[PDB]
Amino acid sequence: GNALYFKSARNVTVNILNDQTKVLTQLITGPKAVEAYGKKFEVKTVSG
Amino acid sequence: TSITSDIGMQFFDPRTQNILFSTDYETHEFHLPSGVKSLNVQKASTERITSNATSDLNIKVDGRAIVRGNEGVFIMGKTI
Amino acid sequence: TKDGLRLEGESEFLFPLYAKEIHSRVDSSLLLQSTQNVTVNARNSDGEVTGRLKVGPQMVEVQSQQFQINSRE
Ligand SMILES: *[C@@H]1O[C@H](CO)[C@@H](O[C@@H]2O[C@H](CO)[C@@H](O[C@@H]3O[C@H](CO)[C@@H](O)[C@H](O)[C@@H]3O)[C@H](O)[C@H]2NC(C)=O)[C@H](O)[C@H]1NC(C)=O
Ligand SMILES: *[C@@H]1O[C@H](CO)[C@@H](O[C@@H]2O[C@H](CO)[C@@H](O[C@@H]3O[C@H](CO)[C@@H](O)[C@H](O)[C@@H]3O)[C@H](O)[C@H]2NC(C)=O)[C@H](O)[C@H]1NC(C)=O
Ligand SMILES: *[C@@H]1O[C@H](CO)[C@@H](O[C@@H]2O[C@H](CO)[C@@H](O[C@@H]3O[C@H](CO)[C@@H](O)[C@H](O)[C@@H]3O)[C@H](O)[C@H]2NC(C)=O)[C@H](O)[C@H]1NC(C)=O
Repeated sequence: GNALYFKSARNVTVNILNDQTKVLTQLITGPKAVEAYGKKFEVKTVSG
Repeated sequence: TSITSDIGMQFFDPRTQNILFSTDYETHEFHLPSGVKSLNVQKASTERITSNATSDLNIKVDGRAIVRGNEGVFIMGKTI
Repeated sequence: TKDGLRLEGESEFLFPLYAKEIHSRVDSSLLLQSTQNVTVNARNSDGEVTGRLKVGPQMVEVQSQQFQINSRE
């Protein structure tokens, strides 16, 4: 019955850190560009 | 950075309201992107294959080459 | 606790939340779900939401002026 949100006045820099706190994949939703850094990308369907 | 759904990925610039990229292929037709080095398509309908004015075409294949001329073949060249 | 405070219960915030860094536990994977949709938003200096990463009921939408993909380098 409600929509969970995430907001900010700036970038939302979703990232992942290894045990050494080093970035491996990143997803930065900024004001102008939505970057998806990483080692890959995929889009699958339900059946695979 | 995996994604998953029944329909798929989407993106449209809100300053045009035009779907700049989608993955429901039946609806929006795919177009060739710019800056492509090679493309490996499993079936091609090519009217003509030609090189540029510098180097040689090389129809090279590890598999077998089966060229079939339904109305006939014509080989024109200097040293054949 | 001494260095922090551990909570094992459903901390329903009946009013908004604010923070700077939202983490997940080391031994458990963060999950975030709903029934209608989940929205990530980002705003300009005038508060105008300009880049949206929306996971709608059926299929994802990204709304922005650009959509890059790079490697780690
Ligand atoms: C994603 O989830 C949210 C929350 O369920 C959806 O927002 C909801 O949208 C409907 C359709 O507009 C709202 O109903 C009506 O909204 C107008 C304001 O535009 C209001 O004046 C009416 O009285 C009526 O409530 C609904 O309120 C709104 N919910 C919330 C919490 O704001 C949204 O539509 C969902 N996305 C999609 C693509 O469906
Ligand atoms: C929030 O997100 C935006 C969009 O991704 C970031 O803007 C971009 O940030 C990068 C890195 O700061 C900029 O690259 C820079 O390019 C200049 C040359 O133009 C170079 O000299 C720098 O060393 C750097 O590589 C990029 O230009 C910039 N693009 C735009 C459109 O703003 C922004 O940095 C992010 N901010 C934060 C705090 O994460
Ligand atoms: C006409 O076709 C020939 C044959 O492909 C082209 O020559 C080749 O052009 C490519 C791309 O321009 C060259 O690749 C790059 O070359 C640079 C230096 O030349 C090298 O440092 C890079 O690592 C990369 O290999 C390629 O070397 C070049 N080969 C030869 C023998 O010239 C030519 O550019 C085409 N001309 C036009 C107008 O289309």
